[PDB]
Amino acid sequence: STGSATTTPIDSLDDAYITPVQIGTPAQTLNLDFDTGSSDLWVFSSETTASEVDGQTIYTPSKSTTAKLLSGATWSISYGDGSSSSGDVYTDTVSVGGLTVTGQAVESAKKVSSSFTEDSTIDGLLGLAFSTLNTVSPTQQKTFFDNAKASLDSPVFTADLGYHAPGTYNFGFIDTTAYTGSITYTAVSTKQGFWEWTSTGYAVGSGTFKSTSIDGIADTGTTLLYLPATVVSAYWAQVSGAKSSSSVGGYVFPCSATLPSFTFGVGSARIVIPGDYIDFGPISTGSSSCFGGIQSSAGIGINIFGDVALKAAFVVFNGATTPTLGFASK
Repeated sequence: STGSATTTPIDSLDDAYITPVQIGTPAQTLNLDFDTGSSDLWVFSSETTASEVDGQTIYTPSKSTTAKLLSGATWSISYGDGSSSSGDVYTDTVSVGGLTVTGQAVESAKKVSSSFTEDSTIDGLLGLAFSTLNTVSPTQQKTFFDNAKASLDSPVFTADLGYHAPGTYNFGFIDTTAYTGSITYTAVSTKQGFWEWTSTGYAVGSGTFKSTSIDGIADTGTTLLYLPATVVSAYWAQVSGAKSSSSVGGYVFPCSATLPSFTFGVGSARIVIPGDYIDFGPISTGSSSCFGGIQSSAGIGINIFGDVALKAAFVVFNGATTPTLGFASK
């Protein structure tokens, strides 16, 4: 089997992407944030504290003939941005782009933090990291991908995120029309539960390539590109007037600037992030100070190849016995 679903930016900045997901019988379609940096499929629901729902579409298990309470199971998760959610668990039928999993753990939110409430366009998350990170207790549950894997034509999914435009998540096949050149595959460590890999280096604009190992995670659930402070400093030094602002919480730059591209290495291959991808606009409405899309990972504890990086590529998440990551230009 295979699946193929369109993923759409939630706003004009590509802050995140939502993908429609069918849950239950009859189908209830929710727009979820596919997140290769976590491993819980959780949704706004009929159980979510009413004051914490503001425009989201909710899952109502009582209206699904295939929903079953997973008795005793609870979940609780906190993300790198400080947001969180928690609740109980149902199993139900879940379909993504024509691909169907029966008995999928659907984690029903009783509580969500303000960040989730304030984002009316995101009805929940669908985790695509390794199942070892799943927070369901006392019985850890599998991701949608893990559950689907054996049924897939090939044990892979691919992320093809658009710049200011829709893109695609495919499951079970590699669309050879969706990228240019060849796919370069690179080793993955699952030791922390992430799609963790080592970039071979970087370049700033038309500058010379610096060979240096950068350990990081491929994370579709993170907006920006977070890299070591040395790297990020070298990038923003090429932008006149750019500076790190503790009051804003990162590098800002004059909105009148032209941003240089940023290149990262995948083995001997190179992925180029156009400068426009690194522009996240005025820090506040009407400001002439603009927020940068490349930020320091210092104090995160890990480097994150988030959407800014990943949307410049066609990315293969290979869940074979020995997982790997593939990157192609597009």
